This record gives sequence, C-alpha cells and structure tokens, in this order.
Amino acid sequence: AKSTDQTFLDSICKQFEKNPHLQSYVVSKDRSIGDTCFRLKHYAGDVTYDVRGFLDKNKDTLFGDLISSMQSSSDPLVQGLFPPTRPEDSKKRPETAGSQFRNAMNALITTLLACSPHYVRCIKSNDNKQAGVIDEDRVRHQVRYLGLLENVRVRRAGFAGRIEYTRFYNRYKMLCKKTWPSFNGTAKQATELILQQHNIDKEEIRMGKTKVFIRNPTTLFYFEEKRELEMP
Amino acid sequence: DEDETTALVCDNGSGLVKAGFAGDDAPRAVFPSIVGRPRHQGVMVGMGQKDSYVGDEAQSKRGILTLKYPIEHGIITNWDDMEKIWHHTFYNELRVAPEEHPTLLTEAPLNPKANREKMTQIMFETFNVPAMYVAIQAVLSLYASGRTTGIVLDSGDGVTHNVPIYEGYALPHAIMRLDLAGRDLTDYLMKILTERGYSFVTTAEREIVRDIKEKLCYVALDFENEMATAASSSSLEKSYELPDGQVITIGNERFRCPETLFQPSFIGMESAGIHETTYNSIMKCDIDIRKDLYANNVMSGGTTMYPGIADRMQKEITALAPSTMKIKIIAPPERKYSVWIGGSILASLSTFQQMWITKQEYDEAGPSIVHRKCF
Amino acid sequence: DEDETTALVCDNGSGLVKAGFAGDDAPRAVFPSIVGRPRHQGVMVGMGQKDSYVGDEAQSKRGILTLKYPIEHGIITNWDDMEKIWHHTFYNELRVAPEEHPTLLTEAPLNPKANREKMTQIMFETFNVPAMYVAIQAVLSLYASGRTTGIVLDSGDGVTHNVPIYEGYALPHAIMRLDLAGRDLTDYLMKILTERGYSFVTTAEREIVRDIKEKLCYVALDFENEMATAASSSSLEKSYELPDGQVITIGNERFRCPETLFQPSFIGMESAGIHETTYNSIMKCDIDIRKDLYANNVMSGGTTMYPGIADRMQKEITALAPSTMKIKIIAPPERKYSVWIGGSILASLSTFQQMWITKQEYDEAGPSIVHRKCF
Ligand SMILES: Nc1ncnc2c1ncn2[C@@H]1O[C@H](COP(=O)(O)OP(=O)(O)O)[C@@H](O)[C@H]1O
Ligand SMILES: Nc1ncnc2c1ncn2[C@@H]1O[C@H](COP(=O)(O)OP(=O)(O)O)[C@@H](O)[C@H]1O
Ligand SMILES: [Ca+2]
Ligand SMILES: [Ca+2]
Repeated sequence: AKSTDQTFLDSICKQFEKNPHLQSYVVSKDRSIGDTCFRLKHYAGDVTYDVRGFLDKNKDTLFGDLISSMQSSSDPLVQGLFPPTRPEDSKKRPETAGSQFRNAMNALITTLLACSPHYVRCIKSNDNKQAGVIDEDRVRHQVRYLGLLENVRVRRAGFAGRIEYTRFYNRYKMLCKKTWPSFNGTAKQATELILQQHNIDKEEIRMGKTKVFIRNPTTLFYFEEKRELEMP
Repeated sequence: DEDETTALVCDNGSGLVKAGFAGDDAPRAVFPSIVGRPRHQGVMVGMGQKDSYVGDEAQSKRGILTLKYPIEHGIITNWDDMEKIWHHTFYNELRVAPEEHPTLLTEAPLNPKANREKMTQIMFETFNVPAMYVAIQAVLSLYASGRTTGIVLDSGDGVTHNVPIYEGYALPHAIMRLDLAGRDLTDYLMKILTERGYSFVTTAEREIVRDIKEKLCYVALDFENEMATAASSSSLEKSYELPDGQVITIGNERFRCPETLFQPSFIGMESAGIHETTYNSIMKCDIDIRKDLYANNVMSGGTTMYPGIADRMQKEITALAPSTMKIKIIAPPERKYSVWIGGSILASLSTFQQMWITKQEYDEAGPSIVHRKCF
Repeated sequence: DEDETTALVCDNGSGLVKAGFAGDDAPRAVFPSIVGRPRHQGVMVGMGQKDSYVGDEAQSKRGILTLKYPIEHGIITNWDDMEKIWHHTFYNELRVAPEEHPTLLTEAPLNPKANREKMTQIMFETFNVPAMYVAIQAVLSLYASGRTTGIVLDSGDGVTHNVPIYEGYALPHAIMRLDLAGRDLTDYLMKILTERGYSFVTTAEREIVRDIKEKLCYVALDFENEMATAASSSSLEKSYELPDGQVITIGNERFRCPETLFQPSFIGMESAGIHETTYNSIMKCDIDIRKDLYANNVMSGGTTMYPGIADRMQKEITALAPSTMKIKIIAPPERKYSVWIGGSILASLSTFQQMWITKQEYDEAGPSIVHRKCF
C-alpha cells in the first residue's frame, strides 16, 4: 500500500533490464527518457510512459462490506443498482483487484481457443475524413506497426514471386501434357512430370502447402515471356 | 473457479484459527484452537468418545470436555493431538484438499529449531504439500496497514514480540519475547476471584473468563486516583448476569488484573513493562533514527483492544523518551486481524515464490532445507 | 538553449558535491559525497537494498546507513563505489548526459599519478567524455576574488594546501599538504565527548557532529584568559536541544577542539601550525617579494568561517614575520564557494581549450596523455 508508483518503477528494473523488450534511462543512455519515466518496446517502435495515476487508476476493487448495507434496502432503484444477485459473473466475489482484471482478459482467451474465427483488418485514410487524400508518413506507419507485409512473406516463407498450387493447377492446365484427369494425384510428382519435358531445373521450384517457390525476380519475367514467344 | 489454481490463506494462534478461501481479504471460518477428551467418559456407547471435541462442536459443549491446550506460547506440550486439529481445518471448514493448494502459516518469532523440521514432516510426508511457507508473525501486518517506516508490537494471546521493523528484519537482535499474554490473564483471574466467593476451578470454565473479559474489563489510567473513587459505587460495579444464573458485580476487578500488563512484578517476573522493552530495542539502533520511530508506532493484536491501552503508552513513553518531536501511536481500531490482512498480501505476491518450499526442494536438501534457505 | 552547446560546471570535495548547469555563477544542486549500505539489511524485500543510499536520500535517513566514505583527503579507499556516485550526479540532479557536455573537475594538489589515469578510464572509456579537464583546487579561486598578486590557503574538509600563487604556479615547491581538516575534527569530538556522558559512536551519527559544529563552536583567542572565565557560566554553556531530544550544554567544548588547528601536537603530529608552514613557503621565495604578500592574504574554505579565525592569524604572523609595512588578510565573508566562483571563470574561457583533453588526444598518446600535456 505505502509503495507509490515511483517505487514500483524500480521494482521492474531490478527484476529485468536483461529480458528483451524493456529499457530505461539508467541502462539505455537515451536523454529522451525522463528521470521519472521508462522505456518499453512493443512491435516496431518505442513508447515512454508516465507514472501519474496507476494506484487509484488500477486497483479499484470493491468489497462486499459496502454493498451489503445498500442492497438491504427496499426500493426498485436502490437494490435495483444491484440486479438479482450475480448476473452470470461471480464464482467468488471478494478478490483484490489484480486477479479481477485477469478475469476480464482470461474470459476473453478461454473462448478463443475453442472456435473457428475469421479476421478483418482496416486502415484509416487520413485525419480529415477525406476519401481521396494520402498522408504519406501516417499511412506507412499504420501498415508497419500492424506487421502485415511480414505476415505476407513469413507465412508463405520469405522470398519474391509466389503462386498458389490450388490456383496454379486450375490455371496452367493447357500448357504441358500428362496434366489431365489421368493425373496421379500428388502435386509434386505431377509438376516434375511437367517441368522435365521442357528442360527446367527442379531445385528452382519446391512444394509445400499451397504456394509455389521460385527464388529471385528475374525468373518470373523469364517464365511469363517464355509463355509468349511460342504461343499467342 | 476458472481464474487460477491452488491457493489459500491461513493463520493460527493462541485464540483463533484464522483461515479462508483463495484470494480473500478477511477470514471465513475462525475457530478456537482447543482440543480435549472426556472427563465424563462420553456415554462411552453414545459414541466411542474419541474426537477430543475440537472446533465449534467443542466450544459449544465445554462441560464434558477437559480442555487441555496443546501449544502454550512457543512450547508444544504434545504434537500427537495436533494431528487431528489440522484434520479438522482443511477438510471440514475449508472444504479443500491439502494435496493441492499451498498453505501460508505463521511463525512464532524465535521458535525452537527442532519444531520446524517436525512440522514439515507432518505436511510433506503425510499431508503431501508441494508448496508452503511459514512467514514471521509481525512483519506481515506491516505491509497491510500501509506502513514501511514504524515499530511493530504484535501480540494477542500467544507471546509478546517487540519487532522494530521499519527498514529491515533479521539483523541486530532489538527483539524480545515474553510469555505473558492471553492465557496468563485467563488463569490469573480465578486466583483473585477467590476473595469474592467466586472460583472458576477447572479449565473448561476457565475459557469463559476470557469471554467476559473482552466485554467489560478495562485498564486504569492511574491506580492512585481510582483507589479513592472505589467509595463511589457507580463507575466500578456493573450487573453482569452469568448466562446460567449467577450475577457478578465486577468493578475493582476490572482494572486490577490488567495492571499486571504494565507491572509484571505481580507474577514473579523481572521482565520489564512493554514500554521499557521498547526502549531496550530502540537504544540498540542508530541515534539518528528515533525521531521517525516515535512519529508512528504500530500497536497490533487483540490485546490492544481493551479501554485505556493506547493513551497510557503516550504517558509512560514520553517520560523516558526524547521530548522534542511529536509522538503518535498507530493502533488500528481493529488491529487483531492485522496479521491476516497482511497474510492476504503475501498470499497474492509472486515474489513469494523465492521463499516457500517446493516438494522436490525438501528431498534435495534433506530435512534441513528449512533452515538452509529460510531464516 | 539557442545560445551555444555542450557546457557545464562541477566541483567535488570532502563535504559537498558542488555542481550546476551551463554558465552559472553559483551551484544549483550540492549534495554530500557519502555512500553506504545496510547494517539493518533494508527489509531485504522492501527493496533489494543495493543503492548504498547516496544523495539527499542518503543524508535524509542516516540510521539504516553505514556511511563509509570513499575519498579521505587524497587516498581513495575504494573506486568501485565511486562508480555509482557520478551515476547519481549527471543523471539525477544535473539531468544531463555526460556524453555531450564537457566537465570541469578539481584536482587535489599532488595527487597520486596512478589515480589520474584511473579516473580518465572511468570517463573516456565508459562515460565517453570528448572534452574535460581537472584544474588545480586553489589557483581557481584566485581569479574569482579579483586577485593577481596574493598567497592562497584554500582548504575545507579535504586537505590543507598552502599555495603561494600571486605570479606563478608549478615552480619551486613552496607548497604543503596536511591531512588535518573536516573529518579530523568530526572524529576527534566523540573521543573528548566521552568525559561528558556523550558518545557519538558509529559513523552515521558522527556526520551530525559536523552539523552542530558549524553553528556554535568557536575558536579561543587566548586559552589562558578563557580558562579562568570558565567559572563564569555565561559565555560558555548554551542550551542546544538535540533534534531527537537530548540537551547538550556545549561551552568549554566549543573552543577546546578547534585549538588543535593551531596546535597539531594534540593528535601526535609534528606538523607545524598553519602560520608556521606559511613562513616555510615565504622564506623560499625571493627577499624582495614579501612586503606585497603580507598586504593581502587569501584565506578561503569553509574552515575559515568559524568565529575567531582571521583575527588570530594577525596575532601569530606579525610575531615571526617582518614588522614594518601594513598586514591585511583577505578572507571573503563567504570564502567556501571561492573555488566554484573561480570554476565559473575558467568554464567560460576559450583559452581553456589549450588545457583540456579531447577524445582523440587520449588515443594518440595512450593513457599518459594526462601527464604528457598537463602538469
Ligand atoms: N475487540 C476485542 N476486545 C478484546 N479482546 C478481543 C477483541 N477482539 C479479539 N479479542 C481477543 O484477542 C485474542 C486473539 O488475539 P490474537 O492477537 O489473534 O491472538 P494470538 O495471535 O495469540 O492467537 C482472543 O482472546 C480474543 O478473544
Ligand atoms: N558558514 C559555515 N560555517 C562553518 N562551516 C561551514 C560553513 N559553510 C560551510 N561549512 C562547512 O565547510 C565544509 C565544506 O568546505 P569545503 O571548503 O567546500 O570543503 P572540501 O573542499 O574539503 O570539500 C563542510 O563541512 C561545511 O559544513
Ligand atoms: Ca501467535
Ligand atoms: Ca577538495
């Protein structure tokens, strides 16, 4: 209780300042950090927080020694403030904050690892409600701290030109032979049967989930063109 | 409860067994740490007596019971009976298996070394406890009241302990232990009661002495001025109808016994008063560290609940203590559960991990694991 | 601040760490050059003690601290603790990065050669200082008071130095060093205090001796005439209520200890008084250069603040010194910060460029760069 927010800061430095993603003005020599502030890394940048508040801002817990006297009244307003005891959220009522916050965040996770979810992202254009104006510095930043283009390369693997098998198959059908309903089944042996009849190195292409992997850009311009000087 | 897993809080003394569920602010099922058999041979057939009569069931019917207390401040007269006290705690009231949730017990400062290893034997080897610690009485309450810089004197019925803890524990001695509390006041009454045609003879009814004590008995501000007041039968005698039926007009009996607190010379002990021992602990620390100690004094325990307990201290202290700065004593209006409120603190801390004893830790360092890591 | 760039002033001793911002006339955040740990083991958990307790935070609470001073006049008992003294200076109070602004430190005259290279190692290699110099204590104050032709005797708690600087430094020796100031007077009191039922035992409270000293203690004009005056309890004893609460009627205690200053024979040292050593330095210079030295005498330092310090000098000097011309001693009513006022001077000079050490200069002449260019 007596420990203030200032003292709490020192309790972090000693315990860490070695585990990645945490710095301060003491260890990291950076004037940007105040004598009453600290550094903390997130995704792709740096954020220095203040200490004002914290205490009364966090705990906020409320015990049943202040509620009992009030819910003992007889008025649809007074007792009304406290609906028919426990609206599907109780189990155990008196718990010193900390844990109480964990519940709001744990109840969120427990119901995510047992369902089939769907994802949707959004990007705000500008700070003027304009449907045709770009704020260079602001836009590029929005695309970066979300880590979307890294989710593009890494997910696949990490290179240049990439195409889906499921979509590569039903697209490049009328090019090579033995790629007809009389196919074998595998997406590897079939492709080998395709690229071997037209003299193409096999290591240049590799098979995984649903993405073709040919390193370096030049090969793309090499493939596309080759499909033009011998078949309009 | 879809929150965490394995957690609980407990605390025992020479009065009540304070305990509750996981992550609680106040206890839930406190009960007297008693236990006896049958001096009446319990209708031998209207059950094979056994169960000494511990818990509410025991406190309810005292007559049949020969209340023989196990742990008198420090010394444990017998450990064999302790077996079926904790068997009543975790399983009946707490309704939880000790082979799951940790346990936070209290430590009577300066307790025999042989006792710690004996206790651990009862938990780890029998009740299988993979995590537990036995914190030191006073230091706990310090973090509850919201004090970091004060002197604590936590004591109720167990043993008096002057713990100057405001910036460090386990260092110079500056601590004292005195077997003069609770049961000492409970046994002394029957003696002086003899002069008033009253005598709570056996131990069973002796326990009641404490019950009535904590509802009227007060401390005299000055025995001299209240000696002449005795003539005025108004502030002294008060009709107290004994539940059964035998009025006891306690008056001068109220402020005569408590006087022993400040004057241990009434029971053949050279032990100095609680305000002298306070000096003994302060004079050891540095010279430039007293002005802040007097500013705030942590007086805790159920013993600091009687009328005229804090005001008297401010009269005797100032005399043999520096007289320049202001002196204030912080005695929480409910300073008995100060240890439990502090217990709830350490019970929710994770740093506490570097204190308790893990199942394997015991087997890796033998039985001395306790006094090898702890202190 | 849209003026210049990279500038600061500093000064340390055996009392306070005088420092400020860029281009200042007076210091801004002075603090005691102390540092200790915990003889109390700081509630080990109510923080992993560490931080020895340096700075205002240390001076505030002395009790928990075992104030073990690092730099006793010349000798540095340990350099490892110095690491976290300057880490508190530039970063906490000064609020500036040492990897930007220069630094002007002071040099204890005739300091071990091995020390200079060690210090530079802490700045250049660790704290990265591309420009700094360590000027020589006394010479600084000379240009502040507005004197070009005088003899300086600058000393406070560190070491006594007779620096005859009125037309040249670093030349014949004519200088002396005496480890008899400040802490010497701070440790000697507890000894003689024993005869008056007082004893500031440990080092923590020893620091307070200095606090009370600089508010009452004075020097006797003539011990003989003031010996009979002792009977007259009026000019001697004076009620001083110790902040905590313990009156100390200092009287003969005031002018007994300071007598050691002029009489180093009370602590087993053949070192002659500060007025004899003055002769030793004057007799070395030419014969036709004394008449102007006596005209003006620069007495600086916090040691020259006590009552009866300048008038006594004019009594002893005239005796074993030429008696024809007039003799006047210039003792600036506030002659303690004389070094800092002079520090502000050299801090704003550009000629100073041909003195300090540039980042590259260290790597081009190895670690001996200091004693290769400076002197
Ligand atoms: N308000 C009160 N007034 C007087 N005695 C009280 C009060 N509250 C509790 N007590 C008594 O204090 C004792 C328990 O104090 P405690 O400090 O917990 O003891 P211990 O730690 O020795 O077990 C019991 O004898 C109880 O009856
Ligand atoms: N007015 C004063 N009267 C007496 N002592 C003083 C006065 N002002 C400063 N001092 C003392 O002088 C000492 C600092 O003097 P200083 O010359 O700066 O020492 P150093 O150079 O050895 O660090 C401190 O002990 C301080 O308390
Ligand atoms: Ca106890
Ligand atoms: Ca100095």
